[PDB]
Amino acid sequence: GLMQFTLPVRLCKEIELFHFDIGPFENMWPGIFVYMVHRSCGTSCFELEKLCRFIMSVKKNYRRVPYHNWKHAVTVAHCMYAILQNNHTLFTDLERKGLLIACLCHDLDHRGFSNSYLQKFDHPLAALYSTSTMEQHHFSQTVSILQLEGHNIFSTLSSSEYEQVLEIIRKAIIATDLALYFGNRKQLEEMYQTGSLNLNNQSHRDRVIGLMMTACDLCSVTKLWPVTKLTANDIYAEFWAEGDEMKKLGIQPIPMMDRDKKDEVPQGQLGFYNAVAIPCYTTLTQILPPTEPLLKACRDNLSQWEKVIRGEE
Ligand SMILES: Cn1ncc(C(=O)N2CCC2)c1C(=O)Nc1ccc2sc(N3CCOCC3)nc2c1
Ligand SMILES: [Mg+2]
Ligand SMILES: [Zn+2]
Repeated sequence: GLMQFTLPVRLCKEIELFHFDIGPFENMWPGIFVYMVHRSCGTSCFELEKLCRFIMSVKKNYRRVPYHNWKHAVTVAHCMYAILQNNHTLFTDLERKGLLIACLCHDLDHRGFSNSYLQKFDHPLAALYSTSTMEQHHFSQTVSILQLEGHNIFSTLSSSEYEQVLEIIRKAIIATDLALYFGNRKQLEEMYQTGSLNLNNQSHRDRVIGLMMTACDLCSVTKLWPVTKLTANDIYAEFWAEGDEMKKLGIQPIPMMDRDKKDEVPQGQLGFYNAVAIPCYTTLTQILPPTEPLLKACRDNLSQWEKVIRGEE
């Protein structure tokens, strides 16, 4: 009850900022996550013993892949923490509980391959889940860990509150399918501009939580340039491995995943910032003005990629 987590001063201060990097010390990541739950939710939200045991089972079920790993899980949870802390009164008690857990679980048991690759490989998961293949797997894995003895961190919720939180977590994990992002943001754009956006409309909240999930999931592009640049290496290491596997199935991969087109990476980052990142943080800032630092950091990084193309780095 009276057992807080406390971080060193530099971390205590920087963790509140959107651009915080959780650092290379893996053994501190669980404590950083519990710290965020305690300040975002309260020290009473979860039984500490059950929470710690849930965190270590989730960690164990992330794989040693270059990007879709345990560090990504905690990084995406920190961005959600930052959004929630800067928008105190906009979110219910169940949403704060659900969304930090959703972010930690959103890529559970990722193998470093896209939905496309599973479908062309004809992976068993592509027969079990025809769309959002990995995302339905990630939610399924989340429910599994929640049902290990001693792992039900939601045990003190009523039957109906329990169903609401698992429903929040399910929609939040499905929304990390970037194929669903484009249409979700277009709808949010129209609703905001025609003034029909209503946060008491549950279907509207769902859309806004979906955009938050895309924003947290892409947060590599909102860090300081040195973090953004070194994370891009991890991202492309997965993409190029998938490219290699596409070639092994007798399929030329898209350029994004072809390691023979390393030269085109800076221009590929431009298209991605313009087509996905900038629009994502723009619409998010319109709906949640205090998330403007994410849009500002994204724009800074776009400018850094333009400088790479111009040979200034
Ligand atoms: C930065 N970032 N963060 C998340 C993601 C992301 O897509 N997701 C899916 C799981 C993570 C990305 C990212 O870089 N995405 C991205 C998208 C289109 C193209 S086209 C291209 N080039 C083609 C031409 O040749 C060079 C590269 N490179 C890219 C890179
Ligand atoms: Mg994912
Ligand atoms: Zn992710």
